[PDB]
Amino acid sequence: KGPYPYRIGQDYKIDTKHVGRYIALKFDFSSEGDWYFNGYTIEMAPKAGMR
Amino acid sequence: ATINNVTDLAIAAIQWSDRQDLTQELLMLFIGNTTDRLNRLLRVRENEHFETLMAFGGGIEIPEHFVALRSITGDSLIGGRTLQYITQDIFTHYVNYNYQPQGVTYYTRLGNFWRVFPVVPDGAPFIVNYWTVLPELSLANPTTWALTKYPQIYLYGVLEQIYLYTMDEARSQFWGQKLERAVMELQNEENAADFASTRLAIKDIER
Amino acid sequence: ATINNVTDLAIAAIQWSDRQDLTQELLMLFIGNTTDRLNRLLRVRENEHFETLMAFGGGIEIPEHFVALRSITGDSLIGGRTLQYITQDIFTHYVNYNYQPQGVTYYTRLGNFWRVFPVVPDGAPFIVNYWTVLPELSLANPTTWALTKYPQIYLYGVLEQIYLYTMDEARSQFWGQKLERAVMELQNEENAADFASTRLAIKDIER
Amino acid sequence: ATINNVTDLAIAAIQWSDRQDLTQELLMLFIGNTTDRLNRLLRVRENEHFETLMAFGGGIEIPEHFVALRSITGDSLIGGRTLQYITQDIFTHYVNYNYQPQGVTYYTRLGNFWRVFPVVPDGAPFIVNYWTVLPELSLANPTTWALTKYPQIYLYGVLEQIYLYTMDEARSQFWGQKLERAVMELQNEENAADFASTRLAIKDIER
Amino acid sequence: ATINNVTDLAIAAIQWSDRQDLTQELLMLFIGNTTDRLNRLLRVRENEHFETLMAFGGGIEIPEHFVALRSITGDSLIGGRTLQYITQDIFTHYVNYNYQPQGVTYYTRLGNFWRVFPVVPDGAPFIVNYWTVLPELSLANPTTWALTKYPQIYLYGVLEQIYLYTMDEARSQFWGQKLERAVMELQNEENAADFASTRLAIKDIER
Repeated sequence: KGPYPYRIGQDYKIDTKHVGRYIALKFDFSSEGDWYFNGYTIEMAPKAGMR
Repeated sequence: ATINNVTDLAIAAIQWSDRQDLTQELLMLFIGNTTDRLNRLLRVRENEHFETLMAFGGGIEIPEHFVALRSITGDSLIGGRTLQYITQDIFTHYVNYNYQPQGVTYYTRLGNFWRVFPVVPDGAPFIVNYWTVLPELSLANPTTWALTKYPQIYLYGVLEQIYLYTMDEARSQFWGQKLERAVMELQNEENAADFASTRLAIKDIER
Repeated sequence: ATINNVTDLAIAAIQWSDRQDLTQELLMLFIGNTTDRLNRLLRVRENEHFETLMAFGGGIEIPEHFVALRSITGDSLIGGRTLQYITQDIFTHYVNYNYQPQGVTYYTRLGNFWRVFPVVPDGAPFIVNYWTVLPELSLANPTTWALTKYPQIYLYGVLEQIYLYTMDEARSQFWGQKLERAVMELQNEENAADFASTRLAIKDIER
Repeated sequence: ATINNVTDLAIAAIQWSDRQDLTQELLMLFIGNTTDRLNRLLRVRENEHFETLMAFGGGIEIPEHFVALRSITGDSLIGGRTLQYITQDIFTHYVNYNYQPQGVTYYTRLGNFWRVFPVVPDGAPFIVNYWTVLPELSLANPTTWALTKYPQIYLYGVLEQIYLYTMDEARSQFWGQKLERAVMELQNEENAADFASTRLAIKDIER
Repeated sequence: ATINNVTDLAIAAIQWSDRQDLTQELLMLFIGNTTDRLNRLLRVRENEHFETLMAFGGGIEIPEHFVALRSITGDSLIGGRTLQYITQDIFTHYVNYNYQPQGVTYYTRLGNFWRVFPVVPDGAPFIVNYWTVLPELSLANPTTWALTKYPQIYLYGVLEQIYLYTMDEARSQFWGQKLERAVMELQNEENAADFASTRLAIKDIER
């Protein structure tokens, strides 16, 4: 799915909707900044069937 | 307004359900199922149709799109009367005893035909007012009156069909309830279109 | 539209069920089971049939496709009266006392035959209006009016049969409920097709 | 169609239950149990039978496959009347008081015989209309009318018997309910074959 | 006040829902959906509209914005009478028997037209008072009376649509209940506007 921008220190989360069986996440950091990354959290709605 | 034609409906359904793996044929099948279900429930003004039908062989052929009958009226040349329904036994008695009224007055249903008692030669015009089926929604027919009148009905029906397809229970029931509520609201709006007409067409012929 | 012939129905059933172990024979068996179940419930306009039957040996043979009788009418040569049903005792009394009415008036059921009281010579035509069984849906007969009128019925029936075959029960009940709802909707529409005729054909000879 | 004879029924039962270890004897026993259960519940047109019986020794012997009686009618040469049922006390009173009516009018049941009051010499013909038992399904009798009329009944009965044999209870009662529903549907269809005959054949000798 | 135009409504909905993935198209879709839902429920003073319609071919064409009829009154030149509704049978009887009253008195509905009995030549003016649909809220029409009268209705409807879009159901029910309560409050306030008028417009033509 399309890239979701996230501003470090201001934004609390990113909102999306992605139904699937196996999930995959990718984080892309540009430069001109220093960042520490120590985990995350996934918030999911109730399941959407078995197909 | 809102959803315009079938392509936007399919796009909106895909966006809401997020299932990008659905092909066009599956969406067409879902839309056809929704239309078929609607054909059995809706009797509204946009669904009505009145037209002149000829009489051949002492009978009138039922139109292929017929779903419900409202009225049959003879032409002024043959009496100009609103026909009344009689059973087979009454028809047989009238035929045997040569009732011979002035014009065409009675009708009955035999097979796929409407037989009028005062048998008239071929070529007798009648005015039939009835209800038809909803127009089919597909690529060849991108737009229909139902889609432009209340798009939520089609959106909810397609969503319910999709969730039936993916074998999910709770969401399918939820969207089915939503579709049923939308259909009920649409029917109720037309049922209360004219307050005066509500009293009539209910208490007719008691004896 | 939607589903047009048997092959599309089978493809749609396979797609919805997501089983690839179902052969052609199993699908034919499921379709036959659904048709057999439908044969015991549907009494609609397309199911009707009226035809001229001859009389042999003072009786009329019940057609092999017969499922429910609507009316029997004599030909105008032999009176042209709509027949009435009498029991066996009344038949015996009429025979013994030589009632001798004008034309054929009464009939009763004996075995697989309809016996008329004013015993007529062989070759007396009658007009019988009744209900038949649903046409067989198979490879040799790929299209029927039932499929083209409401494909959801066949789709849900085949899905319920499929889930029965795979030794699953809950989804079988789910699809059975859906199929029953569809059948009830179709029957209700057929019943409400004509408001005027609904009042009649309910109360007959009370005394 | 659907299922044609016993071998296809056994093959379908094996396929549905997946139990390939069942011998042919067990399947024959299951089919026999199903038809024995059916014999106690079905009274349909195909089950009916009327035939001419001789009276010997002042009585009529009940047929061996008799299951339910509908009517007994004397021959026109012996009086041509429809017999009526009386108790033993009324029979004794009629015998003692020398009633002497015109022809054979009454009958009663004694052991395995029907005794008529106006005792007739040996050789009196009667017309008896009654119900028989269903034909046995086996290798010697591959096809019966019941199998060709509604195969679901036999399929569900065999499945229920199989799940009883495998000492499973949930599926056994599920399939038993399914079989009972099928039997009730068939009986209901037969009961509503003709509307007029439903009211009659009920009120006989009230006083 | 509060929310003045569509842009403020969209901003407030985005702020309350806390989502950021909603584009302009989705917000327009949600606003259209809630307006369409409102069109089937609200019958208030601001929704009313009375106008002069001409008569052509012995009938008056129903306006495309029509949703419910209040009254039809003839022009003083043509009689100045408030019309009354009659069924098709009464219309046919009046036509056949040449009732000939003074002015236009009766009307009936045929298809998409109102036919008046004392057939008048084309150009006869009538005054029709009825209800229309709510104005479309969009970028081209940023303000409507409905938004300025009770912004909570639109806010709650958009929130419910948003939560429906994100496949969350409980909050959708929550906001739907809120919206229904707001709509009921508005309708009750409109109904209780005049105490004297409440008693009337309820009991009519009892006989």
